[PDB]
Amino acid sequence: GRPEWIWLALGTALMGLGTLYFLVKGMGVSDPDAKKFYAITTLVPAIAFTMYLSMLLGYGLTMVPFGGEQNPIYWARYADWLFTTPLLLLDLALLVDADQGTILALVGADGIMIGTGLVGALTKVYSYRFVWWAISTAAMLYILYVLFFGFTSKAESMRPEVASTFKVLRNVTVVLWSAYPVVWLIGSEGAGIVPLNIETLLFMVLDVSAKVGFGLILLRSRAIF
Ligand SMILES: *C/C=C(C)/C=C/C=C(C)/C=C/C1=C(C)CCCC1(C)C
Ligand SMILES: CCCCCCCCCCCCCC
Ligand SMILES: CCCCCCCCCCCC
Ligand SMILES: CCCCCCCCCC
Ligand SMILES: CCCCCCCCCC
Ligand SMILES: CCCCCCCCCC
Ligand SMILES: CCCCCCCCCC
Ligand SMILES: CCCCCCCCCC
Ligand SMILES: CCCCCCCC
Ligand SMILES: CCCCCCCC
Ligand SMILES: CCCCCCCC
Repeated sequence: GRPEWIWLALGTALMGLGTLYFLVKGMGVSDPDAKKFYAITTLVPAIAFTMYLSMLLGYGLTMVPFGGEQNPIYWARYADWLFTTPLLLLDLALLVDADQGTILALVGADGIMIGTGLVGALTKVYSYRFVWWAISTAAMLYILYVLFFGFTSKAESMRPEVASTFKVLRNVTVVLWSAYPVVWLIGSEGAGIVPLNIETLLFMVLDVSAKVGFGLILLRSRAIF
Protein backbone atom coordinates (compact mmCIF):
# COMPACT_ATOMS: atom_id res chain seq x y z
CA GLY A 1 0.00 0.00 0.00
CA ARG A 2 2.50 2.62 -1.19
CA PRO A 3 1.41 6.28 -0.62
CA GLU A 4 1.48 7.14 -4.33
CA TRP A 5 -0.97 4.40 -5.28
CA ILE A 6 -3.80 6.95 -5.25
CA TRP A 7 -2.20 8.80 -8.17
CA LEU A 8 -1.44 5.63 -10.11
CA ALA A 9 -5.14 4.81 -9.72
CA LEU A 10 -6.17 8.32 -10.79
CA GLY A 11 -3.79 8.01 -13.74
CA THR A 12 -5.21 4.61 -14.68
CA ALA A 13 -8.75 5.98 -14.75
CA LEU A 14 -7.91 9.04 -16.83
CA MET A 15 -5.83 7.22 -19.45
CA GLY A 16 -8.52 4.58 -19.58
CA LEU A 17 -11.35 7.05 -20.07
CA GLY A 18 -9.41 9.03 -22.66
CA THR A 19 -8.52 5.82 -24.50
CA LEU A 20 -12.13 4.64 -24.80
CA TYR A 21 -13.36 8.09 -25.77
CA PHE A 22 -10.82 8.54 -28.57
CA LEU A 23 -11.48 4.95 -29.65
CA VAL A 24 -15.22 5.52 -29.95
CA LYS A 25 -14.84 8.87 -31.70
CA GLY A 26 -12.19 7.30 -33.91
CA MET A 27 -14.23 4.35 -35.11
CA GLY A 28 -17.11 6.58 -36.13
CA VAL A 29 -15.06 8.79 -38.45
CA SER A 30 -14.75 7.65 -42.08
CA ASP A 31 -12.13 10.11 -43.41
CA PRO A 32 -8.89 8.22 -44.23
CA ASP A 33 -6.56 10.95 -42.92
CA ALA A 34 -8.46 11.54 -39.69
CA LYS A 35 -8.44 7.78 -39.07
CA LYS A 36 -4.63 7.85 -39.07
CA PHE A 37 -4.52 10.52 -36.36
CA TYR A 38 -7.18 8.75 -34.25
CA ALA A 39 -5.30 5.45 -34.36
CA ILE A 40 -1.97 6.94 -33.32
CA THR A 41 -3.62 9.22 -30.76
CA THR A 42 -5.73 6.43 -29.24
CA LEU A 43 -2.76 4.05 -28.90
CA VAL A 44 -0.86 6.56 -26.77
CA PRO A 45 -3.21 6.64 -23.75
CA ALA A 46 -3.90 2.94 -24.32
CA ILE A 47 -0.26 2.18 -23.59
CA ALA A 48 -0.13 4.64 -20.69
CA PHE A 49 -3.23 2.90 -19.31
CA THR A 50 -1.50 -0.51 -19.28
CA MET A 51 1.70 0.79 -17.72
CA TYR A 52 -0.18 2.75 -15.04
CA LEU A 53 -2.38 -0.27 -14.25
CA SER A 54 0.79 -2.38 -13.97
CA MET A 55 2.39 0.07 -11.52
CA LEU A 56 -0.83 0.29 -9.50
CA LEU A 57 -0.70 -3.50 -9.18
CA GLY A 58 2.92 -3.55 -8.00
CA TYR A 59 5.07 -3.97 -11.12
CA GLY A 60 7.69 -1.80 -12.80
CA LEU A 61 9.29 -0.81 -9.51
CA THR A 62 12.77 -1.74 -8.43
CA MET A 63 15.09 -0.63 -5.65
CA VAL A 64 18.31 0.99 -6.83
CA PRO A 65 21.21 1.74 -4.47
CA PHE A 66 22.98 5.12 -4.56
CA GLY A 67 23.70 7.86 -2.05
CA GLY A 68 24.09 5.14 0.56
CA GLU A 69 20.46 4.03 0.38
CA GLN A 70 17.85 1.95 -1.41
CA ASN A 71 15.78 4.15 -3.71
CA PRO A 72 12.48 3.09 -5.34
CA ILE A 73 12.58 3.57 -9.11
CA TYR A 74 9.51 3.10 -11.33
CA TRP A 75 11.13 1.77 -14.51
CA ALA A 76 7.75 0.98 -16.06
CA ARG A 77 7.43 4.70 -16.90
CA TYR A 78 10.14 4.33 -19.52
CA ALA A 79 8.37 1.33 -21.03
CA ASP A 80 5.43 3.71 -21.47
CA TRP A 81 7.43 6.71 -22.69
CA LEU A 82 9.61 4.63 -25.02
CA PHE A 83 6.56 4.13 -27.24
CA THR A 84 4.27 7.08 -26.43
CA THR A 85 6.66 9.96 -26.89
CA PRO A 86 7.58 8.97 -30.46
CA LEU A 87 3.91 8.45 -31.33
CA LEU A 88 3.09 11.94 -30.06
CA LEU A 89 5.88 13.34 -32.23
CA LEU A 90 4.54 11.29 -35.14
CA ASP A 91 1.19 13.05 -34.68
CA LEU A 92 2.91 16.43 -35.02
CA ALA A 93 5.04 15.24 -37.93
CA LEU A 94 1.94 14.19 -39.85
CA LEU A 95 0.09 17.37 -39.02
CA VAL A 96 2.79 19.51 -40.72
CA ASP A 97 3.89 17.01 -43.38
CA ALA A 98 7.46 16.76 -42.07
CA ASP A 99 10.07 14.93 -44.17
CA GLN A 100 10.82 11.24 -43.63
CA GLY A 101 14.39 11.97 -42.57
CA THR A 102 13.29 14.54 -40.01
CA ILE A 103 10.94 11.98 -38.52
CA LEU A 104 13.72 9.37 -38.32
CA ALA A 105 16.04 11.82 -36.56
CA LEU A 106 13.30 12.85 -34.13
CA VAL A 107 12.30 9.30 -33.23
CA GLY A 108 15.96 8.37 -32.99
CA ALA A 109 16.64 11.30 -30.68
CA ASP A 110 13.56 10.30 -28.70
CA GLY A 111 14.94 6.78 -28.33
CA ILE A 112 18.24 8.16 -27.04
CA MET A 113 16.32 10.42 -24.64
CA ILE A 114 14.22 7.62 -23.12
CA GLY A 115 17.03 5.06 -23.19
CA THR A 116 19.62 7.24 -21.47
CA GLY A 117 16.95 8.37 -19.01
CA LEU A 118 16.36 4.76 -17.96
CA VAL A 119 20.05 3.89 -17.68
CA GLY A 120 20.43 7.02 -15.60
CA ALA A 121 17.52 5.88 -13.43
CA LEU A 122 19.20 2.49 -12.85
CA THR A 123 22.79 3.72 -12.36
CA LYS A 124 24.38 2.94 -8.99
CA VAL A 125 27.09 5.63 -9.00
CA TYR A 126 25.27 8.81 -7.86
CA SER A 127 27.33 11.15 -10.05
CA TYR A 128 26.89 9.05 -13.21
CA ARG A 129 23.12 9.17 -12.81
CA PHE A 130 23.34 12.88 -13.63
CA VAL A 131 25.65 12.31 -16.58
CA TRP A 132 22.95 10.17 -18.22
CA TRP A 133 20.26 12.66 -17.19
CA ALA A 134 22.14 15.46 -18.97
CA ILE A 135 22.73 13.35 -22.06
CA SER A 136 19.01 12.60 -22.04
CA THR A 137 17.96 16.24 -21.58
CA ALA A 138 20.23 17.32 -24.45
CA ALA A 139 18.45 14.84 -26.71
CA MET A 140 15.15 16.32 -25.51
CA LEU A 141 16.29 19.84 -26.34
CA TYR A 142 17.18 18.71 -29.87
CA ILE A 143 13.59 17.45 -30.20
CA LEU A 144 11.99 20.66 -28.90
CA TYR A 145 14.31 22.70 -31.09
CA VAL A 146 13.17 20.88 -34.25
CA LEU A 147 9.55 21.12 -33.13
CA PHE A 148 9.77 24.85 -32.46
CA PHE A 149 11.86 25.95 -35.44
CA GLY A 150 11.66 23.13 -38.00
CA PHE A 151 8.03 22.08 -37.59
CA THR A 152 6.61 25.57 -37.13
CA SER A 153 8.17 26.56 -40.45
CA LYS A 154 6.72 23.45 -42.15
CA ALA A 155 3.39 24.37 -40.58
CA GLU A 156 3.40 27.80 -42.24
CA SER A 157 3.03 26.19 -45.67
CA MET A 158 -0.16 24.47 -44.51
CA ARG A 159 -3.55 26.16 -44.34
CA PRO A 160 -3.94 28.53 -41.34
CA GLU A 161 -6.29 26.00 -39.68
CA VAL A 162 -3.55 23.36 -39.51
CA ALA A 163 -0.80 25.78 -38.57
CA SER A 164 -2.84 27.22 -35.72
CA THR A 165 -3.74 23.77 -34.37
CA PHE A 166 -0.10 22.73 -34.64
CA LYS A 167 0.96 25.80 -32.66
CA VAL A 168 -1.30 24.92 -29.72
CA LEU A 169 -0.12 21.31 -29.75
CA ARG A 170 3.47 22.55 -30.14
CA ASN A 171 3.16 24.89 -27.15
CA VAL A 172 1.58 22.17 -25.02
CA THR A 173 4.43 19.79 -25.87
CA VAL A 174 7.22 22.30 -25.17
CA VAL A 175 5.73 23.32 -21.81
CA LEU A 176 4.95 19.84 -20.47
CA TRP A 177 8.00 18.07 -21.92
CA SER A 178 10.49 20.68 -20.66
CA ALA A 179 9.18 19.84 -17.17
CA TYR A 180 9.96 16.11 -17.03
CA PRO A 181 13.73 16.51 -16.66
CA VAL A 182 13.12 18.99 -13.83
CA VAL A 183 10.84 16.55 -12.00
CA TRP A 184 13.40 13.74 -12.49
CA LEU A 185 16.24 15.95 -11.22
CA ILE A 186 14.50 16.92 -7.97
CA GLY A 187 12.60 13.70 -7.39
CA SER A 188 13.43 10.20 -6.21
CA GLU A 189 15.49 9.49 -9.35
CA GLY A 190 17.66 12.53 -8.75
CA ALA A 191 18.29 14.69 -5.70
CA GLY A 192 15.50 12.97 -3.80
CA ILE A 193 14.03 16.25 -2.59
CA VAL A 194 10.43 15.78 -3.69
CA PRO A 195 9.06 12.53 -2.23
CA LEU A 196 7.87 9.73 -4.51
CA ASN A 197 4.20 10.34 -3.69
CA ILE A 198 4.28 13.97 -4.84
CA GLU A 199 6.54 13.06 -7.79
CA THR A 200 4.07 10.41 -8.97
CA LEU A 201 1.38 13.10 -8.71
CA LEU A 202 3.49 15.44 -10.87
CA PHE A 203 4.17 12.84 -13.57
CA MET A 204 0.51 11.83 -13.63
CA VAL A 205 -0.55 15.43 -14.18
CA LEU A 206 2.05 15.84 -16.93
CA ASP A 207 1.24 12.43 -18.47
CA VAL A 208 -2.52 13.01 -18.64
CA SER A 209 -2.10 16.54 -19.99
CA ALA A 210 0.50 15.48 -22.57
CA LYS A 211 -1.55 12.51 -23.79
CA VAL A 212 -5.26 12.96 -23.20
CA GLY A 213 -5.09 16.75 -23.14
CA PHE A 214 -3.04 16.68 -26.34
CA GLY A 215 -5.45 14.19 -27.88
CA LEU A 216 -8.55 16.24 -27.04
CA ILE A 217 -7.05 19.30 -28.73
CA LEU A 218 -5.92 17.40 -31.81
CA LEU A 219 -8.92 15.14 -32.28
CA ARG A 220 -11.43 17.95 -31.82
CA SER A 221 -9.89 20.05 -34.61
CA ARG A 222 -10.47 20.08 -38.37
CA ALA A 223 -6.72 20.03 -39.04
CA ILE A 224 -6.87 16.23 -39.14
CA PHE A 225 -9.13 16.04 -42.20
C1 LIG B 1 3.15 10.66 -21.96
C2 LIG B 1 4.52 10.93 -21.62
C3 LIG B 1 5.27 11.95 -22.16
C4 LIG B 1 4.82 12.96 -23.19
C5 LIG B 1 6.62 11.93 -21.61
C6 LIG B 1 7.61 12.79 -21.95
C7 LIG B 1 8.85 12.52 -21.23
C8 LIG B 1 9.98 13.28 -21.44
C9 LIG B 1 10.12 14.44 -22.40
C10 LIG B 1 11.06 12.84 -20.59
C11 LIG B 1 12.32 13.34 -20.48
C12 LIG B 1 13.47 12.93 -19.61
C13 LIG B 1 14.62 13.73 -19.76
C14 LIG B 1 14.90 14.91 -20.65
C15 LIG B 1 15.89 13.44 -18.91
C16 LIG B 1 15.66 12.62 -17.63
C17 LIG B 1 14.71 11.48 -17.76
C18 LIG B 1 13.41 11.70 -18.58
C19 LIG B 1 13.16 10.34 -19.34
C20 LIG B 1 12.32 11.89 -17.44
C1 LIG C 1 33.21 12.36 -12.35
C2 LIG C 1 31.78 12.79 -12.04
C3 LIG C 1 31.30 13.74 -13.12
C4 LIG C 1 29.88 14.17 -12.83
C5 LIG C 1 29.29 15.14 -13.87
C6 LIG C 1 27.88 15.48 -13.42
C7 LIG C 1 27.10 16.47 -14.29
C8 LIG C 1 25.75 16.66 -13.61
C9 LIG C 1 24.81 17.66 -14.23
C10 LIG C 1 23.53 17.69 -13.37
C11 LIG C 1 23.84 18.07 -11.90
C12 LIG C 1 22.58 18.08 -11.02
C13 LIG C 1 22.89 18.43 -9.56
C14 LIG C 1 21.60 18.42 -8.74
C1 LIG D 1 -8.76 0.62 -2.40
C2 LIG D 1 -9.23 0.15 -3.76
C3 LIG D 1 -8.72 1.10 -4.82
C4 LIG D 1 -9.16 0.69 -6.21
C5 LIG D 1 -8.62 1.66 -7.25
C6 LIG D 1 -9.06 1.28 -8.66
C7 LIG D 1 -8.50 2.25 -9.68
C8 LIG D 1 -8.93 1.92 -11.11
C9 LIG D 1 -8.49 0.52 -11.52
C10 LIG D 1 -8.91 0.22 -12.94
C11 LIG D 1 -8.50 -1.18 -13.37
C12 LIG D 1 -8.95 -1.40 -14.80
C1 LIG E 1 18.81 12.52 -34.75
C2 LIG E 1 19.93 13.45 -35.21
C3 LIG E 1 20.25 14.43 -34.10
C4 LIG E 1 20.67 13.67 -32.86
C5 LIG E 1 21.00 14.58 -31.70
C6 LIG E 1 21.42 13.72 -30.53
C7 LIG E 1 21.80 14.52 -29.31
C8 LIG E 1 22.20 13.55 -28.22
C9 LIG E 1 22.61 14.27 -26.95
C10 LIG E 1 23.00 13.24 -25.92
C1 LIG F 1 25.58 7.14 -27.23
C2 LIG F 1 26.34 8.07 -26.29
C3 LIG F 1 26.66 7.32 -25.01
C4 LIG F 1 27.42 8.18 -24.01
C5 LIG F 1 27.70 7.39 -22.74
C6 LIG F 1 28.44 8.20 -21.68
C7 LIG F 1 28.67 7.36 -20.43
C8 LIG F 1 29.40 8.11 -19.33
C9 LIG F 1 29.59 7.22 -18.10
C10 LIG F 1 30.31 8.00 -17.02
C1 LIG G 1 29.72 5.30 -26.22
C2 LIG G 1 30.30 4.31 -25.22
C3 LIG G 1 29.85 4.70 -23.81
C4 LIG G 1 30.41 3.73 -22.78
C5 LIG G 1 29.99 4.08 -21.37
C6 LIG G 1 30.56 3.08 -20.38
C7 LIG G 1 30.16 3.42 -18.96
C8 LIG G 1 30.74 2.42 -17.98
C9 LIG G 1 30.34 2.74 -16.55
C10 LIG G 1 30.95 1.70 -15.62
C1 LIG H 1 32.43 18.19 -10.92
C2 LIG H 1 31.63 19.35 -11.48
C3 LIG H 1 30.86 18.88 -12.71
C4 LIG H 1 30.07 20.01 -13.34
C5 LIG H 1 29.33 19.52 -14.56
C6 LIG H 1 28.55 20.62 -15.25
C7 LIG H 1 27.84 20.06 -16.48
C8 LIG H 1 27.07 21.13 -17.22
C9 LIG H 1 26.36 20.56 -18.46
C10 LIG H 1 25.37 19.50 -18.02
C1 LIG I 1 33.00 11.82 -15.80
C2 LIG I 1 32.42 12.82 -16.80
C3 LIG I 1 31.88 12.06 -18.01
C4 LIG I 1 31.28 13.01 -19.03
C5 LIG I 1 30.73 12.26 -20.24
C6 LIG I 1 30.11 13.23 -21.23
C7 LIG I 1 29.53 12.52 -22.44
C8 LIG I 1 28.89 13.52 -23.40
C9 LIG I 1 28.28 12.84 -24.61
C10 LIG I 1 27.65 13.89 -25.51
C1 LIG J 1 -9.31 3.75 -36.52
C2 LIG J 1 -9.33 3.50 -35.04
C3 LIG J 1 -8.08 2.74 -34.64
C4 LIG J 1 -8.09 2.47 -33.15
C5 LIG J 1 -6.87 1.72 -32.67
C6 LIG J 1 -7.02 1.50 -31.17
C7 LIG J 1 -5.87 0.75 -30.55
C8 LIG J 1 -6.14 0.59 -29.06
C1 LIG K 1 24.07 1.33 -22.34
C2 LIG K 1 25.27 1.49 -21.41
C3 LIG K 1 25.01 0.73 -20.13
C4 LIG K 1 26.17 0.84 -19.18
C5 LIG K 1 25.91 0.05 -17.92
C6 LIG K 1 27.08 0.15 -16.96
C7 LIG K 1 26.83 -0.66 -15.70
C8 LIG K 1 28.03 -0.53 -14.78
C1 LIG L 1 6.78 21.49 -6.74
C2 LIG L 1 7.89 21.27 -5.73
C3 LIG L 1 7.34 20.52 -4.53
C4 LIG L 1 8.43 20.28 -3.50
C5 LIG L 1 7.92 19.53 -2.28
C6 LIG L 1 9.06 19.30 -1.30
C7 LIG L 1 8.59 18.56 -0.07
C8 LIG L 1 9.77 18.38 0.87
